[PDB]
Amino acid sequence: SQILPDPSKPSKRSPIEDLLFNKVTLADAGFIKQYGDCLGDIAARDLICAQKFNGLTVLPPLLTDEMIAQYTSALLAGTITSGWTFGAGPALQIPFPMQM
Amino acid sequence: ESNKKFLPFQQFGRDIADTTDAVRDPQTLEILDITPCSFGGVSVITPGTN
Ligand SMILES: *[C@@H]1O[C@H](CO)[C@@H](O)[C@H](O)[C@H]1NC(C)=O
Repeated sequence: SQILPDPSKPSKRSPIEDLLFNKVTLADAGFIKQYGDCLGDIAARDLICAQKFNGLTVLPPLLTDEMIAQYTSALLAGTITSGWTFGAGPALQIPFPMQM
Repeated sequence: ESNKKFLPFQQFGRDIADTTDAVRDPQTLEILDITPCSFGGVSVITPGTN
């Protein structure tokens, strides 16, 4: 249960993945740092607006976090329900104690 | 319009990159903020010209 995805939460991440994502602090994720946000003028000028005003930008990655989580979940399901058979061809079912 | 509280002996405002971002009008003693005009990057997506 500690490594399988949790359907209760919207992003469908395991508790360990939740802790890992909460532990690491990210500055810019490549999202839309809109020019409106910089012109908001909240009297707190951060470094992101200064970087943007001088021609430096950050591009978002092609793969989102949800797709990586889906890949991890697929790998976990394959390695749990089949063992090492799905890595060399069609997946073959086998009880877990027999695999161990 | 600027919300900054300039001291009575101050006339200009600078930022990290050493550029003027706040100014005081010579006629009316009012504080103003300067923001660069809108800009962005453009990309073109196309298949082959054949
Ligand atoms: C400068 O002259 C204009 C026009 O007469 C006037 O409105 C303004 O108050 C003057 N500036 C100062 C600092 O008195």
